[PDB]
Formats: sequence, C-alpha cells, structure tokens
Amino acid sequence: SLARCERLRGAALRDVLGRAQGVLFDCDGVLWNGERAVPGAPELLERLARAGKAALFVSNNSRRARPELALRFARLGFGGLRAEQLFSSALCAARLLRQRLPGPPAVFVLGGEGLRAELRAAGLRLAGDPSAGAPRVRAVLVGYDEHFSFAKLREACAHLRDPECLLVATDRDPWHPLSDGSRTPGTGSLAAAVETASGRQALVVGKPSPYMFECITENFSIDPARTLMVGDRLETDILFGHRCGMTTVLTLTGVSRLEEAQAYLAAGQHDLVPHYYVESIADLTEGL
Amino acid sequence: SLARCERLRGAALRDVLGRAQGVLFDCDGVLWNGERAVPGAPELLERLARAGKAALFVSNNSRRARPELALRFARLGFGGLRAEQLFSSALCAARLLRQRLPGPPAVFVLGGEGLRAELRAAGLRLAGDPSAGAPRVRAVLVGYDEHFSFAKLREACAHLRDPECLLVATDRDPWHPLSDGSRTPGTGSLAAAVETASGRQALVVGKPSPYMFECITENFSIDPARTLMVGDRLETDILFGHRCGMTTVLTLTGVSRLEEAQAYLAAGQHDLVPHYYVESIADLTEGL
Ligand SMILES: Cc1ncc(COP(=O)(O)O)c(C=O)c1O
Ligand SMILES: Cc1ncc(COP(=O)(O)O)c(C=O)c1O
Ligand SMILES: [Ca+2]
Ligand SMILES: [Ca+2]
Repeated sequence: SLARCERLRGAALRDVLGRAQGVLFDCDGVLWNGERAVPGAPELLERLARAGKAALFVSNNSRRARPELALRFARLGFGGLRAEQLFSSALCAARLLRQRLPGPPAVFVLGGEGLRAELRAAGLRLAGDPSAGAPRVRAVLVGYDEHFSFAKLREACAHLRDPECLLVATDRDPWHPLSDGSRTPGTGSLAAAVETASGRQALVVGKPSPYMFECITENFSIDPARTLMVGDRLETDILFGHRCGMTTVLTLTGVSRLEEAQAYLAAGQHDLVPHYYVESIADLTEGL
Repeated sequence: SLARCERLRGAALRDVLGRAQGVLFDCDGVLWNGERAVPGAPELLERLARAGKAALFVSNNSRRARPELALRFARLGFGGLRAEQLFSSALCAARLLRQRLPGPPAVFVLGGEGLRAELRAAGLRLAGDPSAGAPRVRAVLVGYDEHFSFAKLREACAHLRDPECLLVATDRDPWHPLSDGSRTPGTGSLAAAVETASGRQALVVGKPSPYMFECITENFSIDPARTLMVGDRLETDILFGHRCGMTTVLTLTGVSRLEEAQAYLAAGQHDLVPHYYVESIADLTEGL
C-alpha cells in the first residue's frame, strides 16, 4: 500500500495537486470547526476553481437538507458554489431509500426536520405523515435524532421484526466535538442501540461506506485515480478514500491526530493510514 | 471441555442431582415467562428444599429492588424463600458501586425507581437527589431505562469526559421477549449507545460477568464444582456457568433454542455450550 503518511509539501505538493483533476472535501474539521472557517480555506477553494480543478463536498451531517447546507457554505465564506457540489448523508440516504425500498409500486425516521425534508423532497413517504382518511413501514432510517427516546427505539424494533423491513443508518460517527470542548453523541451511538435491540445490522449510507461515492458518481464523472480525498477523520474519511481508490490527505484541524495515524501505520492497518497530511488545508494552496 | 449438550435424564440425572450440593437458577424463561409460572417449577423447588439442596436465584433484571422481587416469586407460586436467596443486577450493581466508587470519604443513573431504591438502600448518593442548601458525579450507571433519551445520553457522556468517572452497566441483555410475541429493548442496547458516544467500555455487573458470582459468594459458601447453573440464555447464563466453573443446564422454555446450542458445539465455541439440557425444569424433579 502506498499510504505512508508523508507531510505533503514542496515539489511533491505541486506534483500531487498538478495531476489531480479534482478534490473531494469532507466538511467539519476541514473547511471549518463550528462557526469558524479554517483560515485560508475559502482562498484555497477560490484558487482550486481558478486552477480548473473540480471541488466536491461530502459530509456525514444528516441535519440540514441541501438548501440549508448551501447557505452554511456561503455564510462561512465559501462563495460561488453550486448546490449540486454538496453531498450529505441525508441526501444520499434519501436516494438510497428511493432505490431500495421494497414492495409493489413508508419509512420510519429517527431524525430531525432537515432529514425529513430531504426525504420528502426525494418523494419518500414517512410514517407519521398524515393518512388517507395506515401505510406499511418498509424501512427504519436512523439519523441524528436529538429527540431519540426509549419509546422510539422500541417502535423501531417493532418495525424491524419484519425481516423485509430495511434498516438504514445515515452514518456511524460516534460523536462530534463542539466549540466549548464538549462532545455531542453521534448517529453511530443511536445506530448501535437500534442494532443491539433489534439484532439487525444496519446498511450505512455515509462515509466510510462506498455508497456515498456511488451517490456522488451518478452526476459527476470523477476519476478516483485522479481525485484527492481530504478529511479530518481516520476511520471515516481516510478509510473512505482508500475504499474508493482515492489519494487521501489528512488535515489536522479536526478529530484525528497525526500520532494516531502513525500508530496505525506502525500496526500495518493501511486503510486507516492517509497517503499525506497537512497541518491545515491552507497549506495546499501554495501547490497550485 | 466437558460441555457436550447431552439431554439430562435417567440415571445420569439422578447422579448429577445427587452429587450437586446446590442449584443456581436464572429466573425469566426458567421459572416463568411473564405472568405464567413454568408448570412444575414450584414443585421442583419445594422438592429441592426437601432434598436438602441449596437454591439461589440470579436475575439480570434491574427493575425491581429486592423487596418487590421477593413478592414476584411468592406470587408466581415459589413459597418459603428467603430474600437473601435472590440476586439481581440491581442489587449487585449497588454493591459493586459501594466497593469501587473513587474519591475520599454521586452516581448518575439511567434507570427506573426500583433500581434507584436499591442504590439508596446500599447507601449510595444519586445525582438528581436534592443538594445541601452540587456533588461531583463519580459513576454513570446504565440500567433498564424506559425514559432513556438523547438528553440523558448526552448528559452521561458529559460525566464520562472525566476518565476517573466510572462507567457501569447492570447487564448487556439486548432485548427480552414479551407475552404477545413482541420484544422490548434491553439494557444492552442502552449500554451500547452510551459506550459508542463516550468511547468508553462499561464494567458489566450481571451475567455473564464473574462479578455476579463474586457477589453471590460473599454470603454463601457455594462450591462451583458442586453447583448447577440453570438458565435459558446461551450467551448469558451458560457462558456465566462456564466462567464460574459450574455445571450448566440449559432449559428450553426461554430465549435460546437447542439448535443454537448444537451449532455452537459444532463450531467448537465450548463456553457457549451447556453441559446438559432439559425441555423444562419440571424434568429435573424426577432425579431427586
Ligand atoms: C450530526 C452530525 N453528523 C456528522 C457531522 C460531521 O460530518 P462531517 O465531518 O463528515 O462533515 C456533524 C458535525 O458537526 C454532525 O453534527
Ligand atoms: C429489564 C430486564 N432485564 C433482564 C431481564 C431478564 O433477566 P433474567 O432472565 O436474567 O432473569 C428481564 C426479563 O424480563 C428484563 O425485563
Ligand atoms: Ca469531518
Ligand atoms: Ca433468563
């Protein structure tokens, strides 16, 4: 495996960025942390566009439907983006369900309103939507649900008794660091509860699952051999890149540490090793 | 390993029961299923007592403090028992916490009122008990919590940031079958959520953890070489027996199936294989 966790700089950086036809960016810990843009991140993106390089964005965040996601970008300084460049676990979960729901021509959702709006915009019928003056549930979708409860968990497991009812999770991120240094439970903790209580394994929509890449490649010809994958999370973004055959760059502004990446290297766990790293994605700009 | 999953009957049954000085019974799926006693179970216990054999009871149920547990037994036909014969994950979690709480001379609890009463009766201070006109949390205890919520999960994880704060679970049972054929999420699903979101591994109080046996042996001299362990759950009661060096008997009135036990045998997973099985514990009576 080519993954040696080398600091990317100099002529190698110019070489790597030169040959790349495109860049896939993970979002949180990469472009920004909370309400603060990573300094130099907007400029990197302006300069990518100008250098004729394709930029796409992949987030496991299931809380915003695409229109609200588009607004977060521009607001944090990332101007002139098309909404078609933005891929989240919410959008892709909606598409996956449209593609795989069984039965002849409803989804029980653990998640918020952004997630639900996204699902409705894809044409899906949700349990808890009004009746026709009581539709069979054919998928349980686990997303980020701040109103997760034991009753909703028991309800999910009830639907799951039917072995033809699908189980899908938006993502398995276990938690996410917040501004003040605290963490919030991720969808991966809710997924774990649903899986344990039901005895089922969930289908994962988001990184590090190939499906996300499948979802991105339906609208864009992107050559994985010529695309960089940039993220802050070893078990999510880096594993994802390796699985899609992309060159992976870990940035150190987010969840994972350089020492963790090196430890994985030492242990020969190569799919969890980035090909390159940078302190922040501001460092990629000089290679253009 | 001596675990061959043999049907226990005849002269072997008389031999096995003859040499045994005592019997440890798991409760649900063994003595009863819901509100219905297993026919012949009360008689088995009357006859054990009369044959001078010690009977003890081990349940992972964390919902009843001991006095309410004692009442469930008698009511379902199991008369003349001492409360000292009854061990649950609630009682033992209380003892474990009294023994291991750090700091110089409070517990955040996910669980119901039975569990809390048990903890208070052991002298423990609970978060959410009134202040002294705001005590440091030194353990998070995960029990069966029908009011589990995302907010309580985030709260648990907050306490768990402190690496000296303990994480304890009553048990990992994933779910439990109900009367009407439905299942209810178990503590194991809530534990899984807390562990995933915190990144911590919990200390498990109940079967199949040795601690339960440790807890039972503090008041009783029981020779594990001469004690039968009887239960309905391979990964809980049978594994538990093997770990405590007891002779294990699987009864088929509960969660696990004979075919699952045989499959484990076939795969050489010996700690998940009962030494013996019976259709119901009523079949043990004739060996006395
Ligand atoms: C609910 C949720 N999911 C996922 C993420 C992170 O997604 P990503 O880092 O892939 O952009 C966040 C980060 O805040 C989040 O809040
Ligand atoms: C919450 C809970 N825990 C555990 C159990 C079962 O415990 P055991 O089979 O060890 O007696 C039950 C069974 O109903 C239960 O409801
Ligand atoms: Ca990220
Ligand atoms: Ca049982």
